[PDB]
Amino acid sequence: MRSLSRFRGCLAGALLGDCVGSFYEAHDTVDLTSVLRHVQSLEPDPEALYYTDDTAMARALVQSLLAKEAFDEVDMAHRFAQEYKKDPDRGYGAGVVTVFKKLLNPKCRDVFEPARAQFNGKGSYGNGGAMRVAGISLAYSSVQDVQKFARLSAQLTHASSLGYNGAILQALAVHLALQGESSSEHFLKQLLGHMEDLEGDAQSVLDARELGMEERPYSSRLKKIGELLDQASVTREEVVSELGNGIAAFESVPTAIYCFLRCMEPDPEIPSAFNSLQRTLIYSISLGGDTDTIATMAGAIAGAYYGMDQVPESWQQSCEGYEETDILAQSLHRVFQKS
Ligand SMILES: [Cl-]
Ligand SMILES: [Cl-]
Ligand SMILES: [Mg+2]
Ligand SMILES: [Mg+2]
Repeated sequence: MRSLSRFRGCLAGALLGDCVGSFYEAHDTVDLTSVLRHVQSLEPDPEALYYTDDTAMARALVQSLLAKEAFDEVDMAHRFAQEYKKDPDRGYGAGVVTVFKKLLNPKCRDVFEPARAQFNGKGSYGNGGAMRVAGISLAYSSVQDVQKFARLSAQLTHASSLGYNGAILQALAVHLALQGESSSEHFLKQLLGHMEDLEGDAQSVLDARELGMEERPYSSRLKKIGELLDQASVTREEVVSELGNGIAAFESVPTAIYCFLRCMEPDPEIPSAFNSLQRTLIYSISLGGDTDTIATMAGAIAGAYYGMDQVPESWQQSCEGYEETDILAQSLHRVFQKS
């Protein structure tokens, strides 16, 4: 497949996981039969699913990139804040709303300060930075620029390293997925090398310690994903206890990556009619918790990896704004990748 199929697939896959996963957000347990019914209802017998904050912020990030043809912290912060002001009921978390209201003050002449000040100066470690980050890996082909701008774009709302590191992980995952076919072992080793480095910085260690976490939450979960991929059967309870299904970035980003790697292979519980990308989204949603956001992040990776040949027209056409999403993906490819 061509890179353009991957760009289009990446943003469609993210759009799908948000649209489809929104119905189940903050549900502790999800019935898999309910999820199969929900997705099957997208291919009925001869209204759109609305997207949430994940997509709204992913759109803004992409649009900022395209408008300035580069990362531009001021532009992007203003587009996040204005998108919120215009449509605040898309399902934003309460934490990030506080940052938007501050970014909205005309005295605000440092757009990183609201995020940096949050939680008594420790910053948010939620996955709102990672939920939106995929486009950075479509704008920036080098791994050094992916980590740099994933970090920066995250820090506009999520200043804890526990937050921005999740964003970097997610973007790296997307980056690597664009290189296409990989063993799950090679994909992880690559991610691991970057995170073990990043989690050694002082701020990373200090932020973990402060949370009492015996540290390297990302590296230790990447190591666990490999362990889980080698096990005959792994239950949802096991995934949830080991990796997580929560709003904290370290409880969702590794989990997203697991859903992507695990769903390369057939699942007896998911009908054989569904392809790898569809299985990925079904399975991620089926874990419960932060279903929209885990599924949007698994969807970005899967979409980049498998490309449009696995994005079902029936499902894509069910999502709000799919044609606009597709135009922005084409535009990213034209502007950043072509030359
Ligand atoms: Cl294409
Ligand atoms: Cl540091
Ligand atoms: Mg959402
Ligand atoms: Mg969510």
